[PDB]
Amino acid sequence: XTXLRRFGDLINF
Amino acid sequence: DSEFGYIYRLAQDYLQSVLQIPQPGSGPSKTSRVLQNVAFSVQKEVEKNLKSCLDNVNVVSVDTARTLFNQVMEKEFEDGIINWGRIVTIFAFEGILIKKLLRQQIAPDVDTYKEISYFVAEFIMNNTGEWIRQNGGWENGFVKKFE
Ligand SMILES: [Cl-]
Repeated sequence: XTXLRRFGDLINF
Repeated sequence: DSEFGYIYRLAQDYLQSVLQIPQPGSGPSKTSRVLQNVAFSVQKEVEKNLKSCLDNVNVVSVDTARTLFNQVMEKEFEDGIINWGRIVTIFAFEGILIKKLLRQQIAPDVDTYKEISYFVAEFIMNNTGEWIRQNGGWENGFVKKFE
């Protein structure tokens, strides 16, 4: 879930 | 044309794109196409980042698939933060679950992807539905930021 969370924030850029 | 029905259609459409089930002639809606491209931009990288973790989970049933989904989703959002990028990862994760279920489930029902998309849509609308309403919705917030 940590992976997916930062994959998500990454794309929120 | 309800709120849950639209999220269910998006969740089910994406699993058809992951499993590569052919749809009517022209593909799904433009919104499902923007969602599919962004989530494909993610899915193969997440799998190749979690191969040790995913190779050790048993996704052998629908309830078993739901248990793992709920567990990962509750910890990903345990900081109280929601954005369109995190929502994309919700679709990207259901695509990995359905591919692990396809490989591990014995004697599945027909169109099991409809069962997985159902509880995936329940999580999205119950826990991010009010947020989606308050940030432009699907046709004004999501599409307009990734297209
Ligand atoms: Cl987790």
